[PDB]
Amino acid sequence: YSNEQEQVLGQIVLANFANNEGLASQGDNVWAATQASGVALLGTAGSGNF
Amino acid sequence: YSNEQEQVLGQIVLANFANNEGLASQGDNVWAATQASGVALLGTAGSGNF
Repeated sequence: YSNEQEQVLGQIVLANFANNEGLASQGDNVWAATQASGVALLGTAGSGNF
Repeated sequence: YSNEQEQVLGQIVLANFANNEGLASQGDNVWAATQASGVALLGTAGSGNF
């Protein structure tokens, strides 16, 4: 900002699957979860597996 | 003045920053204090760090 400060406006989540190789492609450059893919398992980009 | 007298009319202040090379240039022969430069620290031209 113009008072020489900084403010967060949110952060970006990522997601990791228990298995790749099984996501269904959905037109544009996007995939969708399927059976034999795994549920979402969201997280942040700092630590963990991301 | 006309009657062989002297009169003060002001005094020029100087500024001295905690760090140079953070000052962003602003067009003319002119800088602008911002983050990674510091607060102004006004002073006089007599002595001190000036």
